[PDB]
Amino acid sequence: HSSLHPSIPCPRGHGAQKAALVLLSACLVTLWGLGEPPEHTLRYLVLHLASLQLGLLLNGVCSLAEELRHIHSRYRGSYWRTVRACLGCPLRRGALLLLSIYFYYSLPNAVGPPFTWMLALLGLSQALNILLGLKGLAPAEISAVCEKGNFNVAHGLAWSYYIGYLRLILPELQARIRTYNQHYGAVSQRLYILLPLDCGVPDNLSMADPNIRFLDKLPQQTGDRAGIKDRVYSNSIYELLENGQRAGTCVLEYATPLQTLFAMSQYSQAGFSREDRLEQAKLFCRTLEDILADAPESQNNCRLIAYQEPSFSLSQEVLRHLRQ
Amino acid sequence: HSSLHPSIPCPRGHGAQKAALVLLSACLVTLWGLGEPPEHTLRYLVLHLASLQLGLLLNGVCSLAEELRHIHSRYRGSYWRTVRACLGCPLRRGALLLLSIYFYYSLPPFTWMLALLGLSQALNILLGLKGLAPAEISAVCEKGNFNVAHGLAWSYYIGYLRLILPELQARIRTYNQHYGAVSQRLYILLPLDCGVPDNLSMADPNIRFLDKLPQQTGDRAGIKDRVYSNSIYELLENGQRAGTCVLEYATPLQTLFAMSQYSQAGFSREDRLEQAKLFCRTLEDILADAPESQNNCRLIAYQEPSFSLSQEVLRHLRQ
Amino acid sequence: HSSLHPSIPCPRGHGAQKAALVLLSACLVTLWGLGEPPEHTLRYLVLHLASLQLGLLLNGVCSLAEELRHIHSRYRGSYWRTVRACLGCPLRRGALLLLSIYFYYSLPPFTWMLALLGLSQALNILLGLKGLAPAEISAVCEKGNFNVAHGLAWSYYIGYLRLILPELQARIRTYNQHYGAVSQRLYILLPLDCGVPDNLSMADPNIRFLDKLPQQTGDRAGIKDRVYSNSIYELLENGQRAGTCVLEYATPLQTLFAMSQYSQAGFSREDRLEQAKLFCRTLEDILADAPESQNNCRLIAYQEPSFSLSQEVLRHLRQ
Amino acid sequence: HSSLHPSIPCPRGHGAQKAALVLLSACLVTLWGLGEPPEHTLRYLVLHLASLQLGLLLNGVCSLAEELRHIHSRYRGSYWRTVRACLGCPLRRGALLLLSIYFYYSLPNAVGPPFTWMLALLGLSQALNILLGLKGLAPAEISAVCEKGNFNVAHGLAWSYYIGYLRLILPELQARIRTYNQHYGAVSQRLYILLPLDCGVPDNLSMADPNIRFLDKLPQQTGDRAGIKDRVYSNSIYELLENGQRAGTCVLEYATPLQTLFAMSQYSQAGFSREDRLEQAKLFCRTLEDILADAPESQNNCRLIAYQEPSFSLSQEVLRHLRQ
Ligand SMILES: Nc1nc(=O)c2ncn([C@@H]3O[C@@H]4COP(=O)(O)O[C@H]5[C@@H](O)[C@H](n6cnc7c(N)ncnc76)O[C@@H]5COP(=O)(O)O[C@@H]3[C@@H]4O)c2[nH]1
Ligand SMILES: Nc1nc(=O)c2ncn([C@@H]3O[C@@H]4COP(=O)(O)O[C@H]5[C@@H](O)[C@H](n6cnc7c(N)ncnc76)O[C@@H]5COP(=O)(O)O[C@@H]3[C@@H]4O)c2[nH]1
Ligand SMILES: CC1(C)C(=O)N(Cc2c(F)cccc2Cl)c2cc(C(=O)NCc3c(F)cc(F)cc3F)ccc21
Ligand SMILES: CC1(C)C(=O)N(Cc2c(F)cccc2Cl)c2cc(C(=O)NCc3c(F)cc(F)cc3F)ccc21
Repeated sequence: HSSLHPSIPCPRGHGAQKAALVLLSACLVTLWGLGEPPEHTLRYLVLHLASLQLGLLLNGVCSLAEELRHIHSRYRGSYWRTVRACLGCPLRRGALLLLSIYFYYSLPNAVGPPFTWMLALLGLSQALNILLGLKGLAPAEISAVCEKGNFNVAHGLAWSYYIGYLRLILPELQARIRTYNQHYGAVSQRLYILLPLDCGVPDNLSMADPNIRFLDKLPQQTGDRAGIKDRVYSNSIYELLENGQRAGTCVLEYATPLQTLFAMSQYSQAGFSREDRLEQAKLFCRTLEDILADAPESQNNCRLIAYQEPSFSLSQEVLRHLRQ
Repeated sequence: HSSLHPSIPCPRGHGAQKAALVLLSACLVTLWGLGEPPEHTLRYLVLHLASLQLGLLLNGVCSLAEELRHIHSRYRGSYWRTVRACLGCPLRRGALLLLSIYFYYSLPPFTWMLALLGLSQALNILLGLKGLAPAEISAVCEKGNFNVAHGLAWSYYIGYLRLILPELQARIRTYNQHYGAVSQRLYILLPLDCGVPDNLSMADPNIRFLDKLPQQTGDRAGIKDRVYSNSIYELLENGQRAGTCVLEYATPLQTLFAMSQYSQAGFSREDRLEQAKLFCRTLEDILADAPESQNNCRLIAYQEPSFSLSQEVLRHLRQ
Repeated sequence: HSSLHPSIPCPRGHGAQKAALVLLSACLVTLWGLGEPPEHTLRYLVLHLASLQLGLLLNGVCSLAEELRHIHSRYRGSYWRTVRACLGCPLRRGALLLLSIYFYYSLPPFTWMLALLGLSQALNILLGLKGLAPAEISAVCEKGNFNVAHGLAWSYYIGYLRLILPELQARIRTYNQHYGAVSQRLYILLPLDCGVPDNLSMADPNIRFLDKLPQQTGDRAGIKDRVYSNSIYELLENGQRAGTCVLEYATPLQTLFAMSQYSQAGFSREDRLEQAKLFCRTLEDILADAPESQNNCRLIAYQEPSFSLSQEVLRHLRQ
Repeated sequence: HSSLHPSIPCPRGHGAQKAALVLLSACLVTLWGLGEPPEHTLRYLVLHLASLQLGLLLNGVCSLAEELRHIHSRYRGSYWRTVRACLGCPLRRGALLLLSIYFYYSLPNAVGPPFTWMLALLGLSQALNILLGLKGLAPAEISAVCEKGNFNVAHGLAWSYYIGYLRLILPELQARIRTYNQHYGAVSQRLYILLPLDCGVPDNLSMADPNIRFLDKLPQQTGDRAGIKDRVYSNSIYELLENGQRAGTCVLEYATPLQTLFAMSQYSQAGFSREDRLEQAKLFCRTLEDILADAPESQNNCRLIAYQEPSFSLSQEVLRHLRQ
């Protein structure tokens, strides 16, 4: 399960396969109840699968017509890769196509046209589906494909955040805090990152909640990156107020990628909607949590805070997590 | 068409529509040639569409059985939103379902056919007969912007370029007055191989550090005194300083390479290259439409086949 | 049974044979109960075996068509070796093939049956119907030692332990005479989580460096003056030095973790844990049978559930 | 292809699938030629596949009988994981089993016993195969599975060599060579590793070939590893002799994992044969080449030498590679 926030979706499971198994069992029971020639059941099932395979072949050919224009750039200028991407596994698909053709051209069929007439009708139906866009994928299927294939912006944002910022500072954060304390308050030993699922992320944190105010600045860290010599990473130690008293101080910061998502939502070229913004923010939080859990650099040296504004007091949540 | 590099794919067009039109024309021609009664053809076609619609309904039912668990988390506890996301539009889908059922029952067993169709759909779901080809996945991702490079490019624009391009001219003027005439453009390298070495000098001995710029300071994401820096490098030729300009390596390419190396990312090298190309293309587009950019930044893209980065940078510098 | 840790799998036994015996007994019982003529049962069984043999022959033929390309590289250009590696034993396999063909032709079409069997075998090869379950793969790998942990464990024994254990007593005696009474055993930590932090102190604040040992020198693999070192750490308890011993982290565990992180390795976390357990088990076995080891090394294995490494090490130290 | 040595096997391709496709086409052509009731072809094909699926079920049950003893340790003490590992994808396999049972119990069959009698005979055959070991995997299939699944010792040895030795020294090798040259011969700028496929690997390199003799020693490198503080990595600069003249000098070393493989071959508990030694050595060379090709640390800073003794002069090969 997920511990950051009850509103964070867990990874999709295998409920669809369970429902499919139940449906198959029910269909088999129904066919048994009907008590008609069983051979016909298998024959027509095979014919239907063959028709679907031929339709997939036609759709793949139509898609390949477009994909060929991009052979040189996208597909390394090789026709074999183009065919593989348009039709999948060439050999498996070819074997299935040959079986479908043979069975349909050979097996007697009472429901369905002969081979040539059936092929014409199938091509007609596939062309109509392509032209009218009648063949579309539901949002749930698209989301499942994206998550399974990791085709979501949040994945890239989280990996960028881990590889560009955390992976560098986190090992040296203990040393920097030690130096700051030895030279001078009694700050915590972990980095606290706030993850507003609403992606508000005000630039001036004190504006978000008066109870949090700036205290001091950690020593800067310098490192060479992307040709930019002496690139500087800096933190900011804040002080948390309870009834006007300094309850605790921590190295606190927000997640810039949430600002990026919010800005993308504001713009129009991005094609980014607010609902997509929320979904990608939740996915970003989940992915970052997983990466830090599996990461070696972060060994109880960083903590993440996730909250959703509904009455609301950021300072109270931060203090609650600190006192643990 | 993109002028950055010939190896940059262009946005997908409508060749599929043209192929569909050709297929439809040929299909109508052959249907005319066969000479069978039109009524039988219409019956067969409408029944085929009805069967497809019922299969889609069953697939949506299974997806609903799956998504009811995450109703609260992802769909905000609203059943109607879940149904919409699973089966599509409830209204149109239900109307098509009723029409399909009526046509199936009216036109000439019945229950056995429905059971067989459900069994076939279940087999498709379980064994994955009706998978999605990589081309279709790529088209869907590009159309819906369900890519990785899109987010990285917009992060780069909104975190770095949008916050230093306006002040880059002022910084360069300050450096020039304080002092080696550097150009007034930011040159960003876009290696499609996603190498991105930590130092230009190692990448090309013909390039070396010249001097930094006045660091820019700004508050960002609860971090005080966030500092953006740069590094004027000197471009050489035959040992003589040919020119100087601000040089950059697109860090998101570093991120893509690191994701490729790591197993937990689920990122392959082919995906790395494709997403790098997509990042370059979308960055070019956004900068072309950017208001902040007023021809104060130049995008340089190159691929290692031998290559001389200094020569390419100088060539872009002369123009 | 392995005494290192309860979470260490024991070598696979012969439960499959017992299950097969029970199944055979039940099958004979039901065959007796059915009462059908024995001759028909024999015919059916022998024809089934013949069909299986022909399927294996066809699979071997396809594998031969595949391996003829690598005949020169892997099989030294010998066709007979390739055939043996593909179809198994040519002599026995050919004899069984002839027997199967004769029985198929003699006992009561014929060519159609052979074509159908070939088609079924081709479908199995293409769509992968007859895949190998993970348990069978693991059993084959363990029986044939086609594992990763085996090589790492033997490398550790043959590169480090076999070259320092004989001289460890001398090194410890030299350190003691030069000077904090360190024990005369090498304590190797075996974290099944494959963490292996670079420093013990970070792993456990209750452990800190005490002193090095006299470096051992030897020539290895064309490298002169290869140096093996150690580091006596001090074990604490309530702030007082409870004991001292030479402490080690099994580097092969570091290698397994790194392989898990990297994508190019094709290594998953479950495989990482299983191979770590296998490495610990095989290391225990080889040391138990090692001539060089004369109870001068102790293997400590632990798993993080809270855990106090210092307490576990001290517990193993008292005994 | 492979460039280290023509005797290095390339990764296995998809020739088996091509042969299977050809076989399927030939079988379909034969069935067409026979011209008997096509329905029977499909019916008996389905029956045969169902029988195979039931046999796989029985074999998986027999294997599970043993695997259950290891549930707590190997399989995290969960029965579901045990069943998954014994039978594969539980839902897919269950659906196939249900289809097989239904079709066999329903479809009329002229060749083959009724459902119960057939099940008895199938269990008998599977039990006989298990008891007698008649069901075995050919060496080629085992090698393909191992390479595809990366279940070979050479994989681990190569990854250990890269992660423990190369990944550390290679970035600092240029600096060490620069310091050695500035303080004092004109050594090369790359590390040369020798990979004897025969795994001879003499400890004293000068013994291998007189023309190679020791010259000097590079500065030592120190780093903390596995709790061993100040662990030392050292190299050895040699001088290559042509006609008694110092043709060239290089930072040369052998691959210790080849020594490990040779020693494992010598022992008996290892269960390691000489042919397996050769195969794993070649696989180690190939894997290390791939890793270094994809590795960022090695940027034309290391070179590998592969040779096979058949007349033979190591110095000549090393010089030939150096002068490139
Ligand atoms: N709080 C905070 N303090 C920092 O010093 C810092 N440096 C990076 N980050 C954030 O971690 C992630 C890793 O950065 P990346 O290298 O991938 O690309 C960066 C980088 O290419 C560029 N950039 C941002 N800050 C600098 C900088 N100081 N110097 C050069 N380039 C910079 O613009 C991209 C995106 O910046 P942000 O989207 O605002 O947040 C980044 C980023 O999300 C920081 N976050
Ligand atoms: N030529 C050479 N010079 C070195 O300094 C060196 N250090 C390692 N290696 C080789 O690279 C690989 C990486 O070593 P790993 O850490 O995985 O396990 C090592 C390590 O756990 C241990 N070991 C070997 N040398 C030392 C050492 N000097 N200190 C501590 N442990 C050592 O024994 C294991 C295998 O040693 P080798 O099988 O002889 O060759 C190694 C290894 O194949 C070296 N090779
Ligand atoms: C599962 C079952 C029994 C079923 O419900 N249908 C729906 C259906 C029709 F689609 C067509 C007529 C009746 C029914 Cl009832 C079906 C179809 C076939 C088949 O052979 N389809 C080829 C095919 C067509 F039939 C028409 C077409 F325009 C193109 C095309 F390619 C096999 C089994 C079934
Ligand atoms: C491809 C084709 C036509 C074929 O060549 N055989 C070989 C064969 C026999 F195996 C058995 C008899 C004749 C032939 Cl000819 C076959 C078998 C079946 C079948 O139903 N097998 C179940 C089954 C058995 F038959 C016997 C048994 F001991 C156990 C068992 F589980 C279906 C199709 C075929």
